[PDB]
Amino acid sequence: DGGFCEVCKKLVGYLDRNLEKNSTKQEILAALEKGCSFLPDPYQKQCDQFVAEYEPVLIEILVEVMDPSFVCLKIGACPS
Repeated sequence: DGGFCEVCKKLVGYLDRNLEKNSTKQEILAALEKGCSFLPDPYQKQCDQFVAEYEPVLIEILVEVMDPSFVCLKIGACPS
């Protein structure tokens, strides 16, 4: 449905600024589970839900690429 597209891009924007291309999966996981708390409050629970649903594929893609639009597209969050 694309219901998570906008929050996915916001969340990956956070990750981009708090991770390097170098980061381990453990570091990426730690950032993912911190990130929702830094988004504007209206997005918090939606972001938590997004992360829980997509966490495995997010970790696998984020070691390859960190572009918000591209990440969110490839994982299916932005049907586009």
